[PDB]
Amino acid sequence: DIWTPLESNPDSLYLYSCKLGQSKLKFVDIYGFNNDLLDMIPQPVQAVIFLYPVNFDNVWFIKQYIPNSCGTIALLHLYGNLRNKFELDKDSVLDDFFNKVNEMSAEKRGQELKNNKSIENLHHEFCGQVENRDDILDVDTHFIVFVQIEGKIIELDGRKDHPTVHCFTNGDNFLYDTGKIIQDKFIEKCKDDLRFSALAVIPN
Amino acid sequence: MQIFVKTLTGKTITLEVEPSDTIENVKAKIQDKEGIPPDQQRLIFAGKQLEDGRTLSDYNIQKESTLHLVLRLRG
Ligand SMILES: [Cl-]
Repeated sequence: DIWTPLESNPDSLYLYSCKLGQSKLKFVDIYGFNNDLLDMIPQPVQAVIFLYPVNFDNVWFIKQYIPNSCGTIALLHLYGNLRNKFELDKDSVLDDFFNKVNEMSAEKRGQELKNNKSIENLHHEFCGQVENRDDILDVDTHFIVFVQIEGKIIELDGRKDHPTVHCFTNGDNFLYDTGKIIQDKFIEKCKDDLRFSALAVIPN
Repeated sequence: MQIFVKTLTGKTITLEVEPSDTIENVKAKIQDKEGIPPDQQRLIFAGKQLEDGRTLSDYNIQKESTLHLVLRLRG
Protein backbone atom coordinates (compact mmCIF):
# COMPACT_ATOMS: atom_id res chain seq x y z
CA ASP A 1 0.00 0.00 0.00
CA ILE A 2 0.92 3.69 -0.19
CA TRP A 3 3.52 5.37 1.98
CA THR A 4 4.89 8.90 1.92
CA PRO A 5 8.57 8.99 0.86
CA LEU A 6 11.15 10.11 3.45
CA GLU A 7 13.13 13.25 2.78
CA SER A 8 16.94 13.05 3.01
CA ASN A 9 16.85 15.39 6.01
CA PRO A 10 19.53 14.91 8.74
CA ASP A 11 17.32 16.25 11.55
CA SER A 12 14.20 14.22 10.66
CA LEU A 13 16.19 11.02 10.17
CA TYR A 14 17.97 11.45 13.50
CA LEU A 15 14.71 12.06 15.36
CA TYR A 16 13.09 9.11 13.55
CA SER A 17 16.08 6.92 14.59
CA CYS A 18 15.90 7.98 18.23
CA LYS A 19 12.22 7.13 18.23
CA LEU A 20 12.98 3.69 16.71
CA GLY A 21 15.58 3.03 19.44
CA GLN A 22 18.84 4.32 17.95
CA SER A 23 20.26 7.63 19.27
CA LYS A 24 24.02 6.87 18.88
CA LEU A 25 24.37 7.81 15.17
CA LYS A 26 23.79 11.08 13.33
CA PHE A 27 23.60 12.30 9.74
CA VAL A 28 25.71 14.86 7.92
CA ASP A 29 25.42 16.26 4.35
CA ILE A 30 28.01 15.32 1.72
CA TYR A 31 28.58 18.27 -0.65
CA GLY A 32 30.81 16.28 -3.00
CA PHE A 33 33.02 13.27 -3.40
CA ASN A 34 36.32 15.03 -4.06
CA ASN A 35 38.92 14.63 -1.29
CA ASP A 36 38.73 18.32 -0.43
CA LEU A 37 35.04 18.05 0.52
CA LEU A 38 35.23 14.54 2.04
CA ASP A 39 38.03 15.74 4.38
CA MET A 40 35.54 17.98 6.23
CA ILE A 41 33.32 15.01 7.20
CA PRO A 42 34.06 13.92 10.79
CA GLN A 43 35.42 10.37 11.33
CA PRO A 44 34.76 7.47 11.77
CA VAL A 45 32.17 7.33 8.98
CA GLN A 46 29.96 4.27 9.64
CA ALA A 47 27.80 4.39 6.47
CA VAL A 48 26.70 6.49 3.48
CA ILE A 49 23.02 7.04 2.70
CA PHE A 50 22.53 7.73 -0.95
CA LEU A 51 19.49 8.90 -2.89
CA TYR A 52 19.56 8.70 -6.70
CA PRO A 53 17.33 8.60 -9.81
CA VAL A 54 15.55 5.28 -10.36
CA ASN A 55 28.27 -15.90 0.53
CA PHE A 56 26.85 -12.93 2.56
CA ASP A 57 26.11 -15.02 5.71
CA ASN A 58 27.39 -12.10 7.83
CA VAL A 59 25.09 -9.32 6.50
CA TRP A 60 21.56 -8.45 7.56
CA PHE A 61 19.23 -8.02 4.55
CA ILE A 62 15.56 -7.19 4.07
CA LYS A 63 13.47 -7.21 0.90
CA GLN A 64 11.36 -4.17 0.02
CA TYR A 65 7.69 -4.71 -0.84
CA ILE A 66 6.08 -1.29 -0.13
CA PRO A 67 7.15 1.09 -2.93
CA ASN A 68 7.72 4.29 -0.82
CA SER A 69 9.18 2.56 2.24
CA CYS A 70 12.70 2.55 0.84
CA GLY A 71 13.93 5.25 3.27
CA THR A 72 12.79 3.07 6.21
CA ILE A 73 14.37 -0.03 4.62
CA ALA A 74 17.65 1.98 4.48
CA LEU A 75 17.47 2.77 8.20
CA LEU A 76 16.77 -0.94 8.95
CA HIS A 77 19.72 -2.02 6.80
CA LEU A 78 21.86 0.58 8.54
CA TYR A 79 20.95 -0.28 12.16
CA GLY A 80 20.58 -4.03 11.53
CA ASN A 81 24.23 -4.14 10.37
CA LEU A 82 25.59 -1.72 13.06
CA ARG A 83 23.83 -3.71 15.83
CA ASN A 84 27.12 -4.87 17.35
CA LYS A 85 29.03 -1.59 17.19
CA PHE A 86 26.01 0.59 18.23
CA GLU A 87 23.42 -1.37 20.20
CA LEU A 88 19.74 -0.49 20.06
CA ASP A 89 17.71 0.60 23.06
CA LYS A 90 16.27 -2.35 24.90
CA ASP A 91 12.56 -3.07 24.26
CA SER A 92 12.54 -0.41 21.49
CA VAL A 93 10.64 -0.80 18.20
CA LEU A 94 13.80 -1.90 16.39
CA ASP A 95 15.10 -4.10 19.23
CA ASP A 96 11.76 -5.97 19.12
CA PHE A 97 11.76 -6.08 15.30
CA PHE A 98 15.33 -7.36 14.90
CA ASN A 99 14.84 -10.09 17.51
CA LYS A 100 11.55 -11.22 15.94
CA VAL A 101 12.92 -11.44 12.38
CA ASN A 102 16.41 -12.77 13.14
CA GLU A 103 15.83 -16.35 11.92
CA MET A 104 13.67 -15.22 8.97
CA SER A 105 14.62 -14.91 5.30
CA ALA A 106 15.03 -11.46 3.69
CA GLU A 107 11.67 -12.11 2.00
CA LYS A 108 9.82 -13.02 5.21
CA ARG A 109 11.46 -10.09 7.08
CA GLY A 110 10.19 -7.79 4.32
CA GLN A 111 6.68 -9.08 4.85
CA GLU A 112 6.91 -8.59 8.63
CA LEU A 113 7.72 -4.97 7.85
CA LYS A 114 4.35 -4.69 5.98
CA ASN A 115 2.60 -5.80 9.19
CA ASN A 116 4.55 -3.59 11.61
CA LYS A 117 2.20 -0.73 12.45
CA SER A 118 4.64 0.92 14.93
CA ILE A 119 7.16 1.42 12.11
CA GLU A 120 4.58 2.66 9.54
CA ASN A 121 3.28 5.21 12.08
CA LEU A 122 6.79 6.47 12.96
CA HIS A 123 7.83 6.65 9.27
CA HIS A 124 4.89 9.00 8.73
CA GLU A 125 5.68 11.16 11.79
CA PHE A 126 9.01 11.99 10.16
CA CYS A 127 8.44 11.91 6.41
CA GLY A 128 8.05 15.67 5.88
CA GLN A 129 5.07 17.48 4.34
CA VAL A 130 3.77 16.83 0.83
CA GLU A 131 1.81 19.38 -1.30
CA ASN A 132 0.02 17.19 -3.85
CA ARG A 133 -0.82 13.60 -4.85
CA ASP A 134 2.30 13.37 -7.11
CA ASP A 135 4.54 13.79 -4.05
CA ILE A 136 3.20 10.41 -2.90
CA LEU A 137 2.26 8.65 -6.17
CA ASP A 138 5.06 9.73 -8.58
CA VAL A 139 8.35 8.80 -6.90
CA ASP A 140 11.42 8.81 -9.12
CA THR A 141 14.17 8.60 -6.50
CA HIS A 142 15.66 5.61 -4.70
CA PHE A 143 17.13 5.62 -1.21
CA ILE A 144 19.89 3.01 -0.46
CA VAL A 145 22.77 2.57 1.97
CA PHE A 146 26.46 1.65 1.93
CA VAL A 147 28.02 -0.01 4.99
CA GLN A 148 31.37 -1.61 5.89
CA ILE A 149 31.02 -5.14 7.34
CA GLU A 150 34.10 -7.39 7.37
CA GLY A 151 36.36 -4.77 5.83
CA LYS A 152 34.31 -4.73 2.64
CA ILE A 153 31.94 -2.07 1.28
CA ILE A 154 28.42 -3.52 0.99
CA GLU A 155 25.56 -1.86 -0.90
CA LEU A 156 22.13 -2.60 0.56
CA ASP A 157 19.01 -2.24 -1.66
CA GLY A 158 15.87 -4.25 -0.73
CA ARG A 159 14.72 -4.30 -4.37
CA LYS A 160 17.69 -6.51 -5.31
CA ASP A 161 17.97 -10.26 -4.63
CA HIS A 162 21.09 -9.94 -2.39
CA PRO A 163 23.51 -7.43 -0.87
CA THR A 164 26.06 -6.09 -3.40
CA VAL A 165 29.69 -6.46 -2.34
CA HIS A 166 31.83 -3.72 -3.86
CA CYS A 167 35.38 -3.74 -2.58
CA PHE A 168 37.77 -3.94 0.34
CA THR A 169 38.48 -1.04 2.69
CA ASN A 170 40.32 -0.56 5.97
CA GLY A 171 40.97 2.30 8.34
CA ASP A 172 39.18 5.53 7.41
CA ASN A 173 39.22 4.91 3.66
CA PHE A 174 35.52 3.91 3.74
CA LEU A 175 34.04 7.28 2.86
CA TYR A 176 36.56 7.91 0.07
CA ASP A 177 36.18 4.42 -1.43
CA THR A 178 32.38 4.70 -1.20
CA GLY A 179 32.64 8.03 -3.05
CA LYS A 180 34.53 6.38 -5.94
CA ILE A 181 31.87 3.68 -6.23
CA ILE A 182 29.06 6.25 -6.14
CA GLN A 183 30.71 8.44 -8.80
CA ASP A 184 31.63 5.51 -11.06
CA LYS A 185 28.65 3.14 -10.65
CA PHE A 186 25.84 5.72 -10.26
CA ILE A 187 26.69 9.34 -11.08
CA GLU A 188 28.76 8.62 -14.24
CA LYS A 189 25.91 6.49 -15.66
CA CYS A 190 23.54 9.54 -15.31
CA LYS A 191 24.04 12.38 -17.77
CA ASP A 192 22.26 15.70 -17.02
CA ASP A 193 20.31 14.57 -13.93
CA LEU A 194 21.31 16.53 -10.80
CA ARG A 195 18.88 14.82 -8.42
CA PHE A 196 21.30 13.03 -6.12
CA SER A 197 21.68 13.34 -2.39
CA ALA A 198 24.12 11.82 0.13
CA LEU A 199 24.51 11.74 3.92
CA ALA A 200 27.41 10.46 6.05
CA VAL A 201 26.45 8.41 9.12
CA ILE A 202 28.75 9.38 11.99
CA PRO A 203 28.68 8.84 15.77
CA ASN A 204 26.48 11.30 17.65
CA MET B 1 28.07 39.83 -11.14
CA GLN B 2 28.69 36.12 -11.62
CA ILE B 3 28.57 33.44 -8.97
CA PHE B 4 29.12 29.69 -9.34
CA VAL B 5 27.03 26.90 -7.73
CA LYS B 6 28.57 23.41 -7.32
CA THR B 7 26.34 20.31 -7.12
CA LEU B 8 27.01 16.89 -5.56
CA THR B 9 27.49 15.45 -9.05
CA GLY B 10 30.36 17.91 -9.55
CA LYS B 11 28.57 20.15 -12.03
CA THR B 12 29.15 23.92 -11.74
CA ILE B 13 26.16 26.19 -12.56
CA THR B 14 27.04 29.84 -13.44
CA LEU B 15 24.50 32.45 -12.31
CA GLU B 16 24.11 36.16 -12.96
CA VAL B 17 23.31 37.97 -9.74
CA GLU B 18 23.40 41.28 -7.89
CA PRO B 19 24.55 41.71 -4.29
CA SER B 20 20.96 42.76 -3.52
CA ASP B 21 19.53 39.38 -4.60
CA THR B 22 18.02 37.31 -1.79
CA ILE B 23 18.81 33.65 -1.29
CA GLU B 24 15.20 32.99 -2.52
CA ASN B 25 16.00 34.81 -5.82
CA VAL B 26 19.19 32.81 -6.23
CA LYS B 27 17.21 29.56 -5.71
CA ALA B 28 14.66 30.74 -8.32
CA LYS B 29 17.52 31.33 -10.81
CA ILE B 30 18.73 27.76 -10.23
CA GLN B 31 15.21 26.49 -10.96
CA ASP B 32 15.14 28.50 -14.23
CA LYS B 33 18.46 26.90 -15.10
CA GLU B 34 17.92 23.33 -13.83
CA GLY B 35 14.24 22.70 -12.96
CA ILE B 36 14.83 21.98 -9.26
CA PRO B 37 12.14 23.54 -7.02
CA PRO B 38 13.55 26.03 -4.43
CA ASP B 39 12.10 24.11 -1.46
CA GLN B 40 14.39 21.14 -2.27
CA GLN B 41 17.49 23.38 -2.45
CA ARG B 42 19.97 24.24 0.33
CA LEU B 43 22.81 26.65 -0.41
CA ILE B 44 26.03 26.60 1.56
CA PHE B 45 28.89 29.15 1.63
CA ALA B 46 31.90 29.09 3.97
CA GLY B 47 30.28 26.00 5.55
CA LYS B 48 27.25 28.14 6.55
CA GLN B 49 23.74 27.31 5.23
CA LEU B 50 22.31 30.44 3.63
CA GLU B 51 18.92 31.70 4.90
CA ASP B 52 16.13 32.48 2.39
CA GLY B 53 15.39 36.03 3.68
CA ARG B 54 18.98 37.32 3.50
CA THR B 55 20.81 38.86 0.53
CA LEU B 56 24.09 37.83 -1.04
CA SER B 57 25.36 41.14 0.28
CA ASP B 58 24.33 40.20 3.85
CA TYR B 59 26.63 37.22 3.57
CA ASN B 60 29.38 39.24 1.90
CA ILE B 61 29.20 36.93 -1.08
CA GLN B 62 31.26 38.73 -3.75
CA LYS B 63 31.98 38.26 -7.47
CA GLU B 64 33.04 34.73 -8.52
CA SER B 65 32.08 33.23 -5.15
CA THR B 66 31.30 29.50 -5.26
CA LEU B 67 28.29 28.12 -3.39
CA HIS B 68 27.48 24.45 -2.76
CA LEU B 69 24.00 23.15 -3.49
CA VAL B 70 22.59 20.32 -1.40
CA LEU B 71 19.27 18.76 -2.42
CA ARG B 72 16.63 17.63 0.05
CA LEU B 73 15.15 14.78 -1.99
CA ARG B 74 12.24 12.48 -1.20
CA GLY B 75 13.10 8.83 -1.78
CL1 LIG C 1 16.88 21.57 6.48
